[PDB]
Amino acid sequence: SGLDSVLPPSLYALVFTLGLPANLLALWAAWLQVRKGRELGVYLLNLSLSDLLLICALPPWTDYYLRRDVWGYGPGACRLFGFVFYTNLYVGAAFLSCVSADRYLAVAHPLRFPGARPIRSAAAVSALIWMLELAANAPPLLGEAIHRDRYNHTFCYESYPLSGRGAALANVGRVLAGFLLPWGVMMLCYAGLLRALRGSASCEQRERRRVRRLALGLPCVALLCYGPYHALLLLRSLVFLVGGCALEERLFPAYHASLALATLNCLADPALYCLACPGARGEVAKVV
Repeated sequence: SGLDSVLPPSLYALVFTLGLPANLLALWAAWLQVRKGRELGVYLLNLSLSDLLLICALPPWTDYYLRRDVWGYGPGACRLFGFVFYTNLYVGAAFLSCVSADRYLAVAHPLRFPGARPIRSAAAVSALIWMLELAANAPPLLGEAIHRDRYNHTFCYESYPLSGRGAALANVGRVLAGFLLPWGVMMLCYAGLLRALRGSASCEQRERRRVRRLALGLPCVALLCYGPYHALLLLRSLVFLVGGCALEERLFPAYHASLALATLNCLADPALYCLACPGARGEVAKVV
């Protein structure tokens, strides 16, 4: 423990230096197309909102890491900032899944979707998702924020080892129902999208490769970002449910490296979902 002094702050600083303008421009692009009756715009709006809140959560965590694990700001700040961070993390994946499902429906069933006040249903689903995520991430706020230990740490929302299966089954549920359910929906919906346009006489060979690249890539980018953290969480938890602090002492730097890589997906989502799209980039040019 204690070789987290370089990497997490580096990634957090890069995020706060580029994503915040990127997230702001993506948010403006998303709003500019909700005005034009679109219902992917609300999903993108909520996604960019979640990314912005995560970015605002970042700097206290940067100080928490650089100051060698202590939470100087006090117990309440631990609850607020940890709650914001760990809830926006899953809200992003849920809204990525919603975007994937919406695109899949609009492509596979063109003459029947959406057709009936598209914006309201999408806003209702967005509100329902936010309610579910907050209701799932409230119990960790129900417990003690800070755990002081001997070795100059004073943890916030972390325990090494964990505390008696109460956090452990919560962690396994959080893994299997905040990742690998929405990522599974992502992969299946994008595969269905790339399968439903096989048989279309309009699409050429060239236009089909673009969709193939996008459909295979966005699940892959999301997995490469949110995978190390959740694999490590599932590993620690499934071990806790089966050897001192040997395991944790081994995989601790890997754990926080994984968390930094996971929060790195606040530059990828704005890029891929705003600048890659020709229409959104066009409004972005009008945005500037």
